[PDB]
Amino acid sequence: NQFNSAIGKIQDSLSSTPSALGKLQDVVNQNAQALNTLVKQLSSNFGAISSVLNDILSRLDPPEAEVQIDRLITGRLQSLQTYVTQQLIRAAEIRASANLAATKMSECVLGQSKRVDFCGKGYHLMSFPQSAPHGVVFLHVTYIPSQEKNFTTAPAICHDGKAHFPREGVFVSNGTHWFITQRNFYEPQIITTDNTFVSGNCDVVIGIVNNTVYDP
Amino acid sequence: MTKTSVDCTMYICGDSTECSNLLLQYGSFCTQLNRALTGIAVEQDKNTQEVFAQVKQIYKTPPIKDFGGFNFSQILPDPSKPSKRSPIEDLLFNKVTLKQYGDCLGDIAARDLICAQKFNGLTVLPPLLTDEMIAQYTSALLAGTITSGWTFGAGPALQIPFPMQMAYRFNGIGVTQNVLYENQKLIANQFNSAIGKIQDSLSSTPSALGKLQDVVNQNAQALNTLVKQLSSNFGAISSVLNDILSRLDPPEAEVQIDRLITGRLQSLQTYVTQQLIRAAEIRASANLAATKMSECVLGQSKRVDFCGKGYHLMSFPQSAPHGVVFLHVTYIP
Amino acid sequence: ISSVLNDILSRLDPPEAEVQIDRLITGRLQSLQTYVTQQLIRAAEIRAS
Amino acid sequence: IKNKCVNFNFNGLTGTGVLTQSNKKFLPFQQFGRDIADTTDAVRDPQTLEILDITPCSFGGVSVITPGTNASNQVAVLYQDVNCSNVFQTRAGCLIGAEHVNNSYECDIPIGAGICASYQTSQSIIAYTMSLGAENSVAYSNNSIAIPTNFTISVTTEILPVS
Ligand SMILES: *[C@@H]1O[C@H](CO)[C@@H](O[C@@H]2O[C@H](CO)[C@@H](O)[C@H](O)[C@H]2NC(C)=O)[C@H](O)[C@H]1NC(C)=O
Ligand SMILES: *[C@@H]1O[C@H](CO)[C@@H](O)[C@H](O)[C@H]1NC(C)=O
Ligand SMILES: *[C@@H]1O[C@H](CO)[C@@H](O)[C@H](O)[C@H]1NC(C)=O
Ligand SMILES: *[C@@H]1O[C@H](CO)[C@@H](O)[C@H](O)[C@H]1NC(C)=O
Ligand SMILES: *[C@@H]1O[C@H](CO)[C@@H](O)[C@H](O)[C@H]1NC(C)=O
Ligand SMILES: *[C@@H]1O[C@H](CO)[C@@H](O)[C@H](O)[C@H]1NC(C)=O
Ligand SMILES: *[C@@H]1O[C@H](CO)[C@@H](O)[C@H](O)[C@H]1NC(C)=O
Ligand SMILES: *[C@@H]1O[C@H](CO)[C@@H](O)[C@H](O)[C@H]1NC(C)=O
Repeated sequence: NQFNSAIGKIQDSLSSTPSALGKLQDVVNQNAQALNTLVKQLSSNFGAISSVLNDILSRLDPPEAEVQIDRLITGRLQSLQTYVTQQLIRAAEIRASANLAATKMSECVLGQSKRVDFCGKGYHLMSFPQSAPHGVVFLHVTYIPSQEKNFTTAPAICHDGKAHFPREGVFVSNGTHWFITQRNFYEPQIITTDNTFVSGNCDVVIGIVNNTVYDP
Repeated sequence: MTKTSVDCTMYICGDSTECSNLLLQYGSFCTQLNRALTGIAVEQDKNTQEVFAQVKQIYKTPPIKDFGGFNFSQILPDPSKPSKRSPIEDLLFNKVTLKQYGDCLGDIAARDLICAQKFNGLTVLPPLLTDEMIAQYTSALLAGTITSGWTFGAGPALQIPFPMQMAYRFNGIGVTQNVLYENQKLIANQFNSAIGKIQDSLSSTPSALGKLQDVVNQNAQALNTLVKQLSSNFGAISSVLNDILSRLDPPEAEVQIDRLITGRLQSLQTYVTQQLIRAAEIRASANLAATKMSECVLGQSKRVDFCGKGYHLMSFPQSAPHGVVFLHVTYIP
Repeated sequence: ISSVLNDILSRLDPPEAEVQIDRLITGRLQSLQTYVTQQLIRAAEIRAS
Repeated sequence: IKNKCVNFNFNGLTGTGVLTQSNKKFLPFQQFGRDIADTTDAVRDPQTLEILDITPCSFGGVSVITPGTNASNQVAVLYQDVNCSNVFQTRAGCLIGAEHVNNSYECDIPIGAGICASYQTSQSIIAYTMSLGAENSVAYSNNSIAIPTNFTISVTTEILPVS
C-alpha cells in the first residue's frame, strides 16, 4: 500500500507542477534560440555600406563591389564558426551527461547499489526507467527509517571471565534485562551461546558489564 | 573559479560618441558574450551547493568532548577567536594568497592593476555563500559524523558512542571488533599522533596547495592579458582612438575604427571561449568532489584507492579558498 | 590579390603591399586559432577517457 | 578646470575626462605620457607649466532587482563599489529601494555576500540574510543508543538529458 500510494502521489505531483522538467525544456530552448540568433545576425553589415547583396550588385560595378562582398563573406564565416564552436562545447557537456545516465542505468536498474546517494536518498531498493523527449527519468524506490527510541548499551558482557562480543547486532537493555538486536529495525532477542563469541578475559574491555548468557 | 563580467562599450569604445554608434551594427554580438559569461557565473554558485549543502539541518557539537581517548581539538572549531574556524582551516586559509572611485583616483603613483582593469569595464562578482556559512556547513558535517556516524546521511541522525562506531568500521574492513576493543589506547594514540604530524607537515611545506593557486593565477593572468591586448593596432595607423579622431575626418576614420572594433571583438571572443573550457573542467572536478563527499564522508566506501591508500575507515572535510581538502584515515597491515 | 608573398613583394611597393600582407596575416592567425581551439576540445575528451 | 569631468583639447589632442594633480617628473623633451595600454594619461600644460593626470569619469557597477513586469513596476538598484529613504549597506555594495528586515527566509533573488531579496506583502521589496536551514543538536553520550522502530518507503524522481 505504501508503494502504491507513493507512485500515485508521484504521478499527481508531476501533473500538478509544470516547473518540473526544466532541463530538457532548457536544452530545446537553447537550440532554438541559437538557430534564431544565427538567422537574425544577417542584418549586420560588417563595415560594408549595406547588408543586402542585391543593393551592392545594383549600384556598383564588380571591381568596386568585391570589397563589400569580401567584408560580408568574412563576417558571415566568423558567425558560422562561432556557432559551430558553441555547438561542440554543448555536445561535450551532453556526452558527459549521457555517460552518467548510462552508468546509472547499468547500476541502479540492473542491480542494487551500495553507494550512498547514487540511486536515491536513503537505502536503495530499486529503480525504474521512463522515456522523455531527449532524456530519461529514473524513479528510485528507497527505504528510510523513523520513529527512533532510546536504549542503554554496553560493548561486551562478562560471563565469569569469557568476555562475549556480539556476532551481529548491538547489545541493548531496557532497564532490567539485556538483549541483542539488529542495527536498523528494533527487534530484541534473548542471549544464547549463539549471537556471541568469546575472546579474552573480562579485565581489559572498557565498558563491559556483568550479565549471564542462557546457553542451552 | 572567479566570476567575471565585461562591458563591451567601455572596453571597445571607451566613452566615445563617434564610437558606440558604429558599434550598433555589431550589437547583436555583445549580447551573446554576456549571455555566455552569466551562464558561467550562475553555475559557480551552483557548484558550491552540491558540495557543502548535502545536509539540511545545522548540528551543534557537544560540550563535553570525551570521545574515549580520541582527540579532535584540531578539526572542530575553536570558539576563542573570530570566524569560528579550526587551526588546520586557519593554516589552509593563510597559505593560499589572493575599491570605490576615490580609492582608484587617489592611487595613481602606484599603478594598481585592479583599478586599471576596472576602468576598462572588467568587473569581479562576489560569491553568494560567504566563508562563515561554508565553515558552518563543515562544522555541521563534522558534528553529524562524530556523534551520529553514517546514519544522518539517510534519515534522522541516531546517536552512538565513538568506540562502537570504530568497532563497526573495523568489522566493515574485514577485521573482528575484538581487535579494536582490546587495543583502544594504542589506536587512539596513533590517531592523535597522525593528526598532529599531518598538521605539522601542512605547516612545513609552502608549495603544497598548488591547484588552488594555479586557478587564481590563471584567472589573474587571463584578465591581465586581456587588458594588455589593447595596445595592438590591427592594421590601423594607431592604437589610440583619440589620435585617429583628432587627425582625420569621419569618412576616413571609419576604416581605422572598424579595424580596431573587429580586433577587440575577436579578442573578447577568444577570452570567452577559454573561460568556457576552463569552466567545463572545473565542473568535472566539482562533480568528482561532490561524489567523494557523498561516499567517503557520509559512508564507508569499498572502492579500491578511492578514499585513500589502503582499507578505508573514514574521512573529514575541510574548507579552503575555492576548494576542499579531505583527510582520509586508512588501515595498513 | 595573390596567395604568395613573393609575388606581392615583387610587383608592389611597401605602402601598397602592406594591405595585402595584413589580410594574409589576419587569415592565417584565424586558422591557427581555430586549430588550437579544436586541439583543446580533443584534449579535454582524451583527459576524460 | 580641475576635479570635474570635462571635454579637453590640449595642443590638438582631444578627449573626455577628469584632470588632477600628480608628482610625475617630465624631462624637458617630453610632453605626453601614456599607460601600458597606450592611453594618454599624463599631459603637461602649455600655460603654467605643470604635470596633470587624466582619469575617466565613468566607473562602477549597477544591477536592477525587479519582481517582474506583470507583478508591479517597483525596482531596486544595487550599486557596487560605493559606500553609502531606504538605503542598505552590504559588503557587495549599496542597495536602494529595498527594506531591511531581521527575519530569515530562503533565497529568491541572490544579491551577493549572503543577502537575498524578495517581493512580499500592499506589497514591498525586502532584503535579508539567507538562512542555512533549521538548527539541531543531538545529545552525545557513552551509554545511550537510538534505534528506529518504524520505517517508510520513498519514491523519488531524477531527470537526465541524453541527446
Ligand atoms: C588534545 O590535544 C591538544 C594538543 O596537544 C591538547 O591541548 C594541550 O593542552 C595542554 C594542557 O591543557 C597544553 O599544555 C598544551 O599547550 C595544549 N596544546 C595545544 C596545541 O594547545 C588538548 O588538551 C587535548 N585534549 C584532550 C581531551 O586530550
Ligand atoms: C533520548 O534522550 C534525549 C536526551 O535525554 C532526549 O532529548 C530524546 O527525546 C530521547 N528520545 C526519545 C525518543 O524520547
Ligand atoms: C524489559 O523487558 C523485559 C522482557 O520481557 C520485561 O519483562 C520488562 O518488564 C521490561 N522492563 C521495562 C522497564 O520495560
Ligand atoms: C561514561 O562517561 C562517564 C563520565 O565520566 C563515566 O563516569 C562512565 O564511566 C563512562 N562509561 C563507562 C562505561 O565507562
Ligand atoms: C562483576 O563480577 C565480578 C566477579 O564476579 C566482580 O569483581 C565485579 O565487581 C562485578 N562487576 C560489577 C559491575 O558488578
Ligand atoms: C597667457 O596669456 C594669458 C592672457 O589672458 C595669461 O592669463 C596667462 O597667464 C599667459 N600664460 C603664460 C604662461 O604666460
Ligand atoms: C532589526 O534589528 C536592528 C538591529 O538589531 C534594530 O535596530 C531594528 O530596530 C530591527 N528592526 C527593524 C525593522 O529594522
Ligand atoms: C508504522 O507506520 C505505519 C504507517 O506509517 C503505521 O500504520 C504503523 O502503526 C506504525 N507502527 C509502529 C510500530 O510505529
